[PDB]
Amino acid sequence: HWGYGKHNGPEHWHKDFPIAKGERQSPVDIDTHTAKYDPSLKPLSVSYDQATSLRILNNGHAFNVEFDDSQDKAVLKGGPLDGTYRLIQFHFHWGSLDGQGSEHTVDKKKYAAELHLVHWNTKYGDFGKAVQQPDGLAVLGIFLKVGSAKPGLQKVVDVLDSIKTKGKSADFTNFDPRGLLPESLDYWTYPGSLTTPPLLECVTWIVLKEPISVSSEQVLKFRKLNFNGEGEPEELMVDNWRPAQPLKNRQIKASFK
Ligand SMILES: COc1cc(/C=C/C(=O)O)ccc1O
Ligand SMILES: [Zn+2]
Repeated sequence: HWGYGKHNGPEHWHKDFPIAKGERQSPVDIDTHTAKYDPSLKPLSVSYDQATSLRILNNGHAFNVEFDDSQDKAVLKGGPLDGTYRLIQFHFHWGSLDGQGSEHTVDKKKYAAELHLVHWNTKYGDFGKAVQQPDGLAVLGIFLKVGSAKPGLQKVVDVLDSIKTKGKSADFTNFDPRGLLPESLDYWTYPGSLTTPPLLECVTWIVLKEPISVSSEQVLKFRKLNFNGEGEPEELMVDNWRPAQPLKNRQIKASFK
């Protein structure tokens, strides 16, 4: 099965998922001097006030905080998007060391981690249909750097002990994802893909320019999770990031000058 080890990591994924070498794969390096300001891009609308989180799950690759997406409760609109995209889950990618962990890079710079808030286009009715469409998903990507603690992350950090191993889940209601956002919603945007198999090319990426700061203790707690299941040899869940893929025939646009 695919993962992030030497024998099943990103360089192997193309064998089961040939789209791994496709025309709009993610993540990418964001070359800030080549991205072009697009004054026709509108401000992002992040409407998370009615979000209903449900549960947190260690799926053996990351942990996912899942939301009720059966109504327009937490939605992303505006920016490069047409229509309304519902939040279904968020998850992170992180490193074994603070100098790596993010999937997107900025002028080749790697952040300690990267948060992905995954949303699907409501005109396709459900997430499974949306991932089959070129405009089916919108993923809001937010870089994490190590410095001061992020208070709105702490509730997440403190439940991780209860989902240490693959397949474990826990109730995670009443979590407010607004506490994970930076101050500015300035972003870069480009058409890309899921960054895990099946690597489907259905994502409008919206990557915020401003990172959030988390504490060393917070990220250290991420690194105590396990890729393995309970009663298996411990393999720490670290370095669960896919590296930058070729930009190919794509232009990254910036919402800001
Ligand atoms: C394919 O199943 C799923 C994939 C994702 C996200 C994947 C990614 O961001 O790479 C989220 C929910 C899913 O049910
Ligand atoms: Zn991701």
